[PDB]
Amino acid sequence: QPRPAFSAIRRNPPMGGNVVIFDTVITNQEEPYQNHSGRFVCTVPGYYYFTFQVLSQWEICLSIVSSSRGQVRRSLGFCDTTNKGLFQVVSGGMVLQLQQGDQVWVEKDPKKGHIYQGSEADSVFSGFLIFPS
Amino acid sequence: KFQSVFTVTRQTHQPPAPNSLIRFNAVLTNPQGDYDTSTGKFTCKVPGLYYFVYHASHTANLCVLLYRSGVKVVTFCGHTSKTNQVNSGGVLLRLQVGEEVWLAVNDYYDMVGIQGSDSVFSGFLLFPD
Amino acid sequence: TQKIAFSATRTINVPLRRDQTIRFDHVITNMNNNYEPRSGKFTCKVPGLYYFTYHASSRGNLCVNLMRGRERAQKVVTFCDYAYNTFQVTTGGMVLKLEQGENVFLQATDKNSLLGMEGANSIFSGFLLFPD
Repeated sequence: QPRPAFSAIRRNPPMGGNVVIFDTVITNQEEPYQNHSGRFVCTVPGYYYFTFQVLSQWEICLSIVSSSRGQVRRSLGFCDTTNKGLFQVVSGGMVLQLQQGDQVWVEKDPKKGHIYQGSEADSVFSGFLIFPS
Repeated sequence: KFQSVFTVTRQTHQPPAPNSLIRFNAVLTNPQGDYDTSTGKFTCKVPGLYYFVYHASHTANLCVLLYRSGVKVVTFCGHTSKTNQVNSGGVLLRLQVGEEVWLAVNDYYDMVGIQGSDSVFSGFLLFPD
Repeated sequence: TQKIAFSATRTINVPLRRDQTIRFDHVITNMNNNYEPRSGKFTCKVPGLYYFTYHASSRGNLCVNLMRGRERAQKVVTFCDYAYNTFQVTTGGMVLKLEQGENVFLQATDKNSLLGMEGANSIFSGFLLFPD
């Protein structure tokens, strides 16, 4: 029986590109999430919940993006632009109906993409199947 | 279906009226049509335990209230001046057939996100009964 | 059929001390009664995958530790969200695989500005995704 569900956090992330990589896995049931690339891969078609809570100190815009057949499918954005140098958690989430092979990831805005790096607090990216289709 | 899911979004640059129900006019997914965009309300077809969560972008003060069947369940307020933040809330509720769930604002009503910051409401059936 | 889910708010009007378990005393939902409103801890009966989440209203700086464990609790993550002379709402979340007897709760820190009242709620929720 399918039990795809993951949570991954940031600690020693490989930097570069607009994809936010959550390098440190906390949970990865059925291993749908790739900690090297920051991508979730759909094996079981169905409806999934995806959500993030990401720590910034300056400006951050984030989007949950997906692909089907390699075609990028841009979506909703969520921003914190307080820009005072103090911890702010930006959050977002949505249900995604996914087909087999579909990929899901978090992208930052290139002009607004400060993510806290350090040990004081955490940024998290999670997802789970709601039901198969 | 014997399931229930929705993610609806608010696609407009004018914020809600003060002390009013928040309409989410745009659908990302809503296969059972449980959320109604013309009324702004979710209505339960399939009874059981539901998770409800929203993420709301705002550039001024914002309180979001979740209502179940005429009753305020939870309120979450974020205060901001000019710059953009995200107001978040959520709750697990065991619902009977025909029960209504919706979000509202009070005197703090701003949902004008900057370019690239959006507002989303989601709900899903977890345990049918 | 194991239907396990809980949502509880904090209405207790008492400041938090460092390393104190954050109690959410008012239960909205508690199917299977695996959450204890007296302590603020969820205790696993049915092993498997759970999603845990919370939203905290605050008036200044807040850091919370999400804790797991049977006999000795250890922190999984810490969530910090700061506010300077303003009101905020923040959130954290985690998918956890749980063994029987393990508890999950939120733990206060140095930064303990947390509101629990009508018009500014702090809620703690969790639910079973899949059993083992």
